[PDB]
Amino acid sequence: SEPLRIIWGTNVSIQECTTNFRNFLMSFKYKFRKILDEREEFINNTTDEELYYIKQLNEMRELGTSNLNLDARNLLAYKQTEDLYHQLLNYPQEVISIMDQTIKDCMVSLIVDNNLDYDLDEIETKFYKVRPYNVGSCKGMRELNPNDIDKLINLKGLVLRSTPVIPDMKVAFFKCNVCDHTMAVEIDRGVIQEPARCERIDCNEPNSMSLIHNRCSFADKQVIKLQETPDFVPDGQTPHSISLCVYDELVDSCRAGDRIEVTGTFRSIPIRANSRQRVLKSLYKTYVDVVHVKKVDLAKIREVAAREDLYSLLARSIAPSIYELEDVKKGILLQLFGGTNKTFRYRGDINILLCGDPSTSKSQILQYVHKITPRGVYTSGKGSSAVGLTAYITRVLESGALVLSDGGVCCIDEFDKMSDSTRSVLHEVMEQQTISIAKAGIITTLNARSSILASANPIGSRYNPNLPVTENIDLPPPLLS
Amino acid sequence: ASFTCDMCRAIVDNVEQSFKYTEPTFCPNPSCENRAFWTLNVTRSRFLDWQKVRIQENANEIPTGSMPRTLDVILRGDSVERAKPGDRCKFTGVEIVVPDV
Amino acid sequence: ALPSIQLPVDYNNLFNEITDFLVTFKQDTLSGPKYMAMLQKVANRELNSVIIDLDDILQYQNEKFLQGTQADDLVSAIQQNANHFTELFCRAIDNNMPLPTKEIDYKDDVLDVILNQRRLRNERMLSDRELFPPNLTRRYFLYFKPLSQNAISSKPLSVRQIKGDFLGQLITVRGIITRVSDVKPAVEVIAYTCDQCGYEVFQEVNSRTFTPLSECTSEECSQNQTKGQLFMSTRASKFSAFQECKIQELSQQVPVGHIPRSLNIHVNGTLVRSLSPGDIVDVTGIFLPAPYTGFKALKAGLLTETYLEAQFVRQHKDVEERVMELITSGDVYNRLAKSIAPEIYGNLDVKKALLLLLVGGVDKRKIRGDINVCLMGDPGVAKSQLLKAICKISPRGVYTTGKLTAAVMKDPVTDEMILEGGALVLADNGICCIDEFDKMDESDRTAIHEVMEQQTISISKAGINTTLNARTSILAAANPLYGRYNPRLSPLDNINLPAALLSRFDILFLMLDIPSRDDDEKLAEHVTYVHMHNKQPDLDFTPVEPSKMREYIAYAKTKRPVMSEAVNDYVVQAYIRLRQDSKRFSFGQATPRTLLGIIRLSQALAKLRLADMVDIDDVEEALRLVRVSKESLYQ
Ligand SMILES: Nc1ncnc2c1ncn2[C@@H]1O[C@H](COP(=O)(O)OP(=O)(O)O)[C@@H](O)[C@H]1O
Ligand SMILES: [Zn+2]
Ligand SMILES: [Zn+2]
Ligand SMILES: [Zn+2]
Repeated sequence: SEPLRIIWGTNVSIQECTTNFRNFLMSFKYKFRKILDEREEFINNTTDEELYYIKQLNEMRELGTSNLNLDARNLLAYKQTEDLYHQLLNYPQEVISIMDQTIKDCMVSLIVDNNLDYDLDEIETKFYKVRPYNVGSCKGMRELNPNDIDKLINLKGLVLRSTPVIPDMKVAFFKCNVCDHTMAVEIDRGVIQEPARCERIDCNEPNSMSLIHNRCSFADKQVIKLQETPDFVPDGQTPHSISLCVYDELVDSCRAGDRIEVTGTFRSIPIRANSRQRVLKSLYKTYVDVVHVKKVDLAKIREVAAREDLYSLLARSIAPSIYELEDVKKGILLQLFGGTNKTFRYRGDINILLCGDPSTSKSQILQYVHKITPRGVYTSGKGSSAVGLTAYITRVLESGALVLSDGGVCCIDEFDKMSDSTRSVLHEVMEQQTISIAKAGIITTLNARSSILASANPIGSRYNPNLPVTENIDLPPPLLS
Repeated sequence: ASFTCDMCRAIVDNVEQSFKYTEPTFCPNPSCENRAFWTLNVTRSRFLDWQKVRIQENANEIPTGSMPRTLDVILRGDSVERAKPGDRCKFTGVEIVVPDV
Repeated sequence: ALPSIQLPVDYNNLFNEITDFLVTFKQDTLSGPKYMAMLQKVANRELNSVIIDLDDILQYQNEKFLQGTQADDLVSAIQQNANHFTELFCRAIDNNMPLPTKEIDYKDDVLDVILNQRRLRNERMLSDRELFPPNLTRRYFLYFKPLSQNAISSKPLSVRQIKGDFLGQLITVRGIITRVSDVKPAVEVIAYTCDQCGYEVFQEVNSRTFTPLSECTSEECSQNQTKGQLFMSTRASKFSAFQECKIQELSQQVPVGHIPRSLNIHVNGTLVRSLSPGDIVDVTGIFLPAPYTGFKALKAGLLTETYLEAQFVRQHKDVEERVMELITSGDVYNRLAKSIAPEIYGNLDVKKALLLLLVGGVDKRKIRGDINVCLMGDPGVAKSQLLKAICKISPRGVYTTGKLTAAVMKDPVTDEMILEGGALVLADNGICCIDEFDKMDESDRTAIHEVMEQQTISISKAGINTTLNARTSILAAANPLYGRYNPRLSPLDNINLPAALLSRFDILFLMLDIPSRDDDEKLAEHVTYVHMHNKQPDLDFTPVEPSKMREYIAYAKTKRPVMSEAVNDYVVQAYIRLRQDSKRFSFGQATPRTLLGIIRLSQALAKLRLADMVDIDDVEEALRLVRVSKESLYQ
C-alpha cells in the first residue's frame, strides 16, 4: 500500500538502506571493527567502548565543518550494512546521497534527542557530504576497463597541473520582465528546468523569462590531470593521464606535484562533436568524480636550548656523513639562523661560497641544507642561466627562486657557469636584496631577501695553495667581495 | 541604450545591456508590429568607461612549483587607468561571473 | 534508384552450415563438441573471448568431403566478407546458447533486471483483460583466427601491398606499431529512459558518430502523446574497450626510394592492450573503411579513409641446466667476452668491461647500482659496431646518437602534447649507448648529470612538469677533437670533456690505433675473413652462442651477492694504495666515486661466478683492471 522507492534496476530499497546505515552509525563502536580486522590481540578497550561515529559527529557540530571522513571496511564490520558494502562497489552515486542525507538527519536527531539547546537553522543550513575512503584494493590506470563504468574506485597518482576554479550552477535564478517576480529552479544533469511563464497567476505572461547570471548560486569544480605513479608503471610506456574532477570543499585540496591516493566514481560522458550540434562522438571521455582525497610543543626546543653542548650537536646533525669541515657546517648553520630583518635596510643573512673539487662531497651538503630548511630551493648553475633564476615573462610572470625563497636558502650548484646577465642580476641580489625588471609594459620591484649558498668548480685539476686560489675561480671579484 | 524602430521611428530608450548587446523586441507603438531591425542611437545613448586588468597572486603567497592563477578585474567609471601593470595593489568590490557571449 | 543483382552465395544455407558446424565439429587430433564447451564456459562466465579458427572450418569441410557431401565453401565466404559473418556467427551462437551450470550472481547484472521488468511490461500491456537488440545481451567478444599450413589471409602482406580491393576481406599484415592510444570506452547500445512513461529505448551504434534521441518512442508514451524527455543512462549502456593504434611498414618491405606508410588498427573487446609500441607484430583483421558523417562526407565525397579491425594478434618474438653446462664448460669470462661481437679481434679487458656493463652492480636502500663505461678511443677502431652489438645482445636497449634526450612532442592524436619517450626513457632498466660523446648538444650536456645522479628525466614543457623513469646504465663513445694521441696533448684537453662529468663517471678505456705488423695481420685476415664465407666466420675457438647470454645475465642480475668484512678491509687498503698512486701525464686521481665503481666491478664479477662471497683474487683483478685503465690513461 505504501509506494516505496527502488534504486533503478537494482531491486534495492531506499528504506532498508537508510535504516541500515542509520542504525549502523548509531551503533558502530570500534571494538566490533577490532574483532573483524583481527586486531583482537592488540585491543585498547578504553577507546573501544565509546561510540566511534557519534563522538565524531558531535565534534563536527562544534568545529563547524560538515564533512565526515568514513572508511568502508566498517561496512564489512557491522552486519546490517554488509550487503550495503557491495552497493558501494556497485551503485555509488545513489547510496552516497543516501549516506549524506542520513548524516544530516543524524545531526537533526542528535540535536532534538538529547534536548541540547542548539538552533536548527545552523544545523539545516550547512550541506553535509560523505567522504568514503579505503573501500577496496587500489586499481591501476592500465587495468581500468569499461566494466568499471558507474563504479567506485581508488587511484594512486601525481598531479600534473591544476586548472582554476570552474563555476557550476546549483540553483538557477529567473526573473519576470513585466512583473519582477524572482523565482528559483533546480539544475538537473546540466539542463535548466526553464519555466515557460511565471508561477504568478496575475500576469502569467509567456516568454517573459530572463536569467540573472550573477544572482544564481554556484559551486566549485576543478579538473586535475592525474598521472600514474612511476613505481607501478610498465617499463615500455609513459605514465598515462586521466581527468580527475573535484567539487566543493575538495577543490584546491590537491597541490601540484604531490602524490595522492584519490577515491571517486569512474564515469564516462559523451563528448560533443560540434559546438552548435547535438551529434555526439562514439568515443567517451573518462573522468573520476572525486568523493575523497587522501594525501601521500616548544619544550623540546627549550630542553636543547638550555644545553651547553648544542653547538657540536647541531654541527653533527646537519651533515652526519661528512666528518671534517666543521667550520663549513657551522657557517651553513649560522646561515640557517641568520640575522634579523632591519628597517629604518641592511641584509642580515650571511653568504657562503664553497670552493672545492666536484669529487669532494659538496652537493650532498647542498641536498642536506635543502632538506633541513623550511624555505629554500636547490638549483643548478648549468641548468638555469640568463634571466631564468630571476623573474621572467612567460606565456603571466613566472618568477625564479631568488624571490620565491624569502628568508630561505638558494643553493646553486655548478656556480661557475653563470652568464654575464646572471652576474648582473646577482649583483643586485646581494647588494639591493631586491630584483627589478621592466618587460612587456610590466615594471616589477620584487623583494629578494634571500640567503645564497653557492658551490663553485675550479677549472680542471685541483689547485695548489702556494699561489692564491681566487684567481683560478672563474667568478668575478665583485661577487667574491 | 536608446534604439529607434525602422518602421515607424518610435523611440525605446533605457535598454540595459548586462553582458551582450541587446535590442528591444516589442515596438511600443500599438499600430506597428515590428520585432527586429532596430537602429541604435549613438548620440542619445549613455556610455561608460571600461578597463579590464588581468591580475595574478603575489610571489609571497605562491606555493612550491605552481603556475600563478589569474583573474580578470573590471574597472568602470572613475576607476579606469588607476592601476598600472606590475604593481602590488588591492581592489575592493564585487566578485561576478560572466557567461560565454 | 537501387537496382538489384543476383550473387551465387546463399546466406540461409551458409547459416545452416554454421549452426550445424557449431554442434557437429569436435577436434580429436590432439588427444563432445569443443565449441559447445566454449559456449558453455561463456554461459558460466568463465571466458569472454570466443575465437573461431578457420583451420577448424577447413578441416570440418574436409571431413564433410570425407563423408561424401559437399559444403558451400564457408571459409572463402568468411575471407571475402567477414564483417557480416561476424554478426552471423554471433546470431548462430545466440541461437545455440547453453543453459548456465553454476551460480548466476543475479545481483551484479543490471540488464537482467531491466529485461525482467520489460518482460513484465510486455505481459502486463498485452494481457488485455525484437524487444532488445542482440548486442545488449552479448557478454562475449567474437574474434577470427586465420588458416595456416594448409589462402590470402594465410599469406602475410606488407602495408604497401594492402590495396583498395582488400576492403571487406580478412587480411594479415606485418608491421611495427608506432603509437598506441589509451584504452577508451566505445559504445554499442545507448539506453534512454523516459521520465514520464517509465520505459526505455535502445539505440545501436555502428558509426564513429551518433545522434541522441530527444523524445520517447514508446507505445504507452505515444498513446497519451505526452512529450516525455529521454535521459541517457550509462549504467544500462553497452560498452567495449576500444583502442586505436598505428602500424608502420617494415623497412625491408619498403621499396628503394619510398617512404613507409601507416595504417590504423582498431582493437575492441578483450584484444585491447595486447598491442605495444615498438613491437613487430602480425595482425590478422577485417579491413574495413571508415566513412565520415555530415559535411566532411559531403566535401571529401567518394574519397574515403580506411582502418583495420583486428581479430588476431601474433608476436614475432631447463635454464639452470644450461647454466651448469656453461659452468662445466669452463672459463665463463673469456668465453662470454670473445663470444660477444665476433667481428672484432683481441681487446679482451675492455670487452670484459662491456660484459660487466650488462652485468651491473648491486643497489642499496639511495645509491645507484649502475655501472657506466666509456670508449675514449681513436676513430676507426670499430666504435659503432660495438655499440650496435652491445645493443643486440642486451634487450631493452637502444642505439642513440648525441647529434639523445626525451621530450614531449606536439601533433598527437589529441591536440595536447603526448609524452613521447626519448632514448633515455626506453633504455630504462637497461643500456643506453651514446655515440659521438664529443659531438653532443648543450641541453644533453645538462641532462646527462640528472641521468647519472637522480636517474630521472625532468621535463617542464607547456605548463606540464614531469619526471620520467630512466634507471639507465650508460655506455659512452668519445673520439677526441684530434684523431692522434700524443703525450704533448693532455687527456682532458684532447677529449675536451668537462671535469665534472668524469668526476661523476667511473671507467674510461683508451684503445689506440697503433701500427704493429703482426697485430695488423691478426686483425686483417679476421676483418677480411668475415668477407670470405657467408654470415659469421669460424671462430677458431669455442664458438659463439647468441641465444645463451640473455638468460645467464638475467640470473646474474637475480642473485645480488653480499660481501664480507675482511675483503672490505683489503678494499680499504687497495683504496689507500690508489690514493698513494694519486699522489704520484694524466692528472686523473682516485676518488671515493671511483671506490664505489671498484665496488660495482667487484659484485659484477661476484654476479658472474654465481658466488655468495666476493673473492680476494677477484678484488685484486678488479684493481688490476683499474691499473689497465691507468695504462689506458697513459696510452
Ligand atoms: N675488427 C675490426 N677492427 C677494427 N676496425 C674495424 C673492424 N671491423 C670493422 N672495422 C671498421 O671500423 C669502422 C667503424 O668506425 P667507428 O669506430 O664507428 O668510427 P668513429 O670512431 O669515427 O665513430 C667501420 O667502418 C669498419 O670499417
Ligand atoms: Zn510575471
Ligand atoms: Zn514600429
Ligand atoms: Zn515515454
